[PDB]
Amino acid sequence: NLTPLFEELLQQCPPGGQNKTAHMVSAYQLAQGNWMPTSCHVFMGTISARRTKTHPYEAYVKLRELVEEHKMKTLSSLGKHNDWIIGKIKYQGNLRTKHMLNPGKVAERHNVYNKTIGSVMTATGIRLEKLPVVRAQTDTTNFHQAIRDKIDKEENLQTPGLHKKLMEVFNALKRPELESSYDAVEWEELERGINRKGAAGFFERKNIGEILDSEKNKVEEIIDNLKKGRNIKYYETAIPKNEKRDVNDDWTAGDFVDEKKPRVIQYPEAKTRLAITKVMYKWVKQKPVVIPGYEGKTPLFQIFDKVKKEWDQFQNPVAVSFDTKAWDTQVTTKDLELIKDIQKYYFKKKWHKFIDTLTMHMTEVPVICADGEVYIRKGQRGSGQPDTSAGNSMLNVLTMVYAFCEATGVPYKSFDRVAKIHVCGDDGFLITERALGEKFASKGVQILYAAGKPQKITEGDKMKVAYQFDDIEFCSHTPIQVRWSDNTSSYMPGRNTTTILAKMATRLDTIAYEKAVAFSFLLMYSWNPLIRRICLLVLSTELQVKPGKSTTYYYEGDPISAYKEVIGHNLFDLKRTSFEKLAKLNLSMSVLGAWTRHTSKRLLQDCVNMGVKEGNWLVNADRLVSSKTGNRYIPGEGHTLQ
Repeated sequence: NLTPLFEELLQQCPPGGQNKTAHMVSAYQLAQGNWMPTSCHVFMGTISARRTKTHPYEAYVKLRELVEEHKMKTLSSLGKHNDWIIGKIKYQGNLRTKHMLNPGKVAERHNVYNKTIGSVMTATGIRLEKLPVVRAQTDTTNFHQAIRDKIDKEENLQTPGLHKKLMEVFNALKRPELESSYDAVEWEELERGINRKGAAGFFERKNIGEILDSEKNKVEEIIDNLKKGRNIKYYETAIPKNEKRDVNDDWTAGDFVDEKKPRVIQYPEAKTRLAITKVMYKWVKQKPVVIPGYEGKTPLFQIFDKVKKEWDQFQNPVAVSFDTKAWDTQVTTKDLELIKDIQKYYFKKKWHKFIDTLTMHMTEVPVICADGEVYIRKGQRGSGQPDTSAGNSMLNVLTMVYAFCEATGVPYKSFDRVAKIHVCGDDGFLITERALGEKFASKGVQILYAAGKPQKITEGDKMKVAYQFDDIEFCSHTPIQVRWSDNTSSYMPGRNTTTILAKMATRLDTIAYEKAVAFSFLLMYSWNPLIRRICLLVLSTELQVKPGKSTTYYYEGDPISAYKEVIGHNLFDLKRTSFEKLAKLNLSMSVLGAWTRHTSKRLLQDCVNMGVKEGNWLVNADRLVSSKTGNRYIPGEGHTLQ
């Protein structure tokens, strides 16, 4: 017989659940005969069978090949940790990627017009038909090509020994007063500013709020294992821009943040977003600001006021822009390893394992598409990661300081003595003397390729150089200057009049909201009289209704006093808007034909026709309206919130 040799292998065949779905044969009736396996796993002494007339040796012959087959799949590809995603596959994958993995698939918001604000515009002659559309979506056929055109690529060639020279740079701007101090935050500070409707991962069913409401302990798990050193089932989810699941966990300082978003948004599970944030809150939100020149916490109206205070100190100043062609897909793995080392400098000793583990996942990122198509990302930064704004910024300044010093020979220590730098994620610029700025302008497009951050096509391979202050571009705005009553000057954030009217009149699937929008726009665009007069005309409607709260800002009490609180001047005090700069930004209106010759005066007459009746009328907040209407506006106490 052969059973004494069959008991040998049985005490080696892997365990399994005793399944009665078929025939579970004996540890000895195998050597009987005609009982050959079709599966291996033992139920404390059984396997499958087939009644296939096998010889007492043909049984052992087959079974030992399954044990060889099991000791093989168990004990490559798809990462050294991400191997779990193979289970969730069911179909073969059509994505046609040439530079990264693609193992199959898994089982798988219209924008509307503002009633009040839009009606106001049409009444003056503004043709909304001739205005840019600012919320278009995209087809999935177009979406699939977007991944092949932008995302699937081998990590760019970062020059030998570069990430040492980048640490050489960070060593200068390090903050020893904060070294090894950061810690996890309590659930209250994290929850304070959080969007209760944050998007959920592909395998998730509840959103950021419900995760907080019910399974707050499940997030505490992800935090523990990561802090202990265990691999977690890290996945990211990929959706196109303006998809119903493109939702920000934090507050955007303007409608421009969602605008400098890439076509392809990658975000981890909502439970994972909170796990990272309840820990790294001090870095990701950048609660103390550490990356020099990071303006993500700065509000829009002072962004250029703060800068002109530095531009006015250089004997002959110039500015240079960072146009990194699609920055998010330009991040090598040594980069994530660098930001990892940075995060360890300011975080406590207990939390390094959290940083060590999480970074390992962020290098080999498995990303599930909207239709189920799963791909493996060759590094790069997911645009929806918690570390995006924080990490990208630190990466921008370290690269751009390197590129500046490398093109000009200025030591890394002596950088602040010859230049100032401002960034926001990947967008930013850099101010210095005319002499130095030209070197970094020409040699820059080269040195930046060497680092792996390729500039755009540009002109003659020279970076964008701003010679006069008001030619700077930052956060999709440009500096425009206003002159107040008391003859002072101050720069406000400027933009194209069409691009503002487009973003102001549209929604995304409510008079209170219409007013909070008009106030939020007045803080930034009171320099544009066509827009100031619109905002006053909407705010002066239905003064009973308190304003909304879902937009960037809103007001508590009297808006003309809230404006005073944040701008440092009353809207009445706006005496003159810069002559030349207001031409350039109004010009897009005439080329598109969005206004008429009579539009400028017609908007003004409606304000004068409103605030001429005896009393205290909002529209009188305009300097000229009040000027020809005789009255003034006396506002009570008002404040600004978000």
